[PDB]
Amino acid sequence: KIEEGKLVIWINGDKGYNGLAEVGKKFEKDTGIKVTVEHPDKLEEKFPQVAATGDGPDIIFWAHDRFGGYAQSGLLAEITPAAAFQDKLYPFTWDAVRYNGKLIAYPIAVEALSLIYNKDLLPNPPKTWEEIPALDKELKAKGKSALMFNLQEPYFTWPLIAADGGYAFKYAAGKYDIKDVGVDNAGAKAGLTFLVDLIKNKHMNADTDYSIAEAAFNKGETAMTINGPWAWSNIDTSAVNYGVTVLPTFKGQPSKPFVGVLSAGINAASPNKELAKEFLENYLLTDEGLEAVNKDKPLGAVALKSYEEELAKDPRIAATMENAQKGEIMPNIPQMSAFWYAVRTAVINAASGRQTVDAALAAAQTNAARAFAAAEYKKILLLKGFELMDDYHFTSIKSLLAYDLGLTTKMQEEYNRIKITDLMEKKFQGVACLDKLIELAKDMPSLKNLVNNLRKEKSKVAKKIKTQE
Ligand SMILES: OC[C@H]1O[C@H](O[C@H]2[C@H](O)[C@@H](O)[C@@H](O)O[C@@H]2CO)[C@H](O)[C@@H](O)[C@@H]1O
Repeated sequence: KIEEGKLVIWINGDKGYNGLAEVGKKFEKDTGIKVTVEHPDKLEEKFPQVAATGDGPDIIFWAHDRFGGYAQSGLLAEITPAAAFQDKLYPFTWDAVRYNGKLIAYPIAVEALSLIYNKDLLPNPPKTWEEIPALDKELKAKGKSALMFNLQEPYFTWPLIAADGGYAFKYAAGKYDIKDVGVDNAGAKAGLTFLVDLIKNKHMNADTDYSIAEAAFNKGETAMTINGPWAWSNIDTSAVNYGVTVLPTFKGQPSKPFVGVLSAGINAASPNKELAKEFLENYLLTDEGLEAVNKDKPLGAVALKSYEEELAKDPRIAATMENAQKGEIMPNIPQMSAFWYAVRTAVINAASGRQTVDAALAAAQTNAARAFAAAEYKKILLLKGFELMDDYHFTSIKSLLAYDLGLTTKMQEEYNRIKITDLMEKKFQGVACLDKLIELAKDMPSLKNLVNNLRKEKSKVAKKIKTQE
């Protein structure tokens, strides 16, 4: 149901989608192929849901960390550029889009967070995180604040969590150990404790989000923010004179941002794969194509060598790359989505006071390190739960799940057992989806045997996890 003879492109709303649309208009004039750029609200999650049914955009843009999961799910076409084209982009950017030996997207640009500071409020910005409480107290006396940044997305807190030792999945001997997670080690706990202490002491508010922090910095209300290159053009438009610099150190160690490569994947369901390749290789990944996007919202350090030679002269790009070199390339492994979910929960719960730092990170550690087992829990839920109950009992469960899963009346009537299994596991990660069905079915007498077996399947998996760990 993707239309043949047209290109639909999805890219996140913080990127230069109007510039990308200009590249699309040029393509349409040359080829007669309409190009429509959209930026739907929850892109990285709408795509895997609609693409799994054969729908969605021809081309999907996101940082490379989500792409290995998309590839494992059969959502992406293999990328096979000629050697001459491969030579046009930096090898480490191709590495970010290589998964299981094959290229699964075109790399576009390299993103890392930097410290952005107001040069008039703060000519000499702090070198350490530890200086920020005293700096905030100074600025509060002048009706200003020291620092505001998005606390709702763990991407922005990760550099501080990683500074003294936190890590996602351990990398050694050229491979990631998806069972060695570094979310609850001493360094991670120290970094998140520092952040939570900033909030407890009223140097930041737990509810600060992207929009609040951007407006506060761009209006001159806060002296510093933490953001990526896409944010610079809105600061240019503002009255604020800003610098982009190395992130503060923590316990004398650099902040370690997770480095993202904005990447463009081709939907395996697209009937326009040849046109998508033409657009990406010969329109976007040219000096003129990247310039059109970059002039809208800066891309960062682009993957195209010819254009990066120009951008590298910008001290904001030098600062981006200095922070990138102190950080780490994100894994692209399929477990990244579950890792980010677990860490998002931990940061939000610790910052808001719903959990201590220790308990929040302990749970995130467990959740991320058991993410490998998510497919097996889903299989148990589908094969030993839903497929073993008649339509009547399935409908009753759908009724009980409707509030939490957002099921309308039509959805309750039409959704099959596979769709419900998928929705449940997204809402109740891993083992929680199986616990949920047990909880709902425990008091239906005709499902007594079904529930008994679900409990044994649940223990059986926990045993295999306890054996393999
Ligand atoms: O916060 C978790 C989130 O982090 C990264 O998302 C970044 C993205 O890479 C940036 O380009 C920009 O859009 O900010 C996002 C954070 O809000 C990961 O790429 C993403 O998968 C993950 O969920």
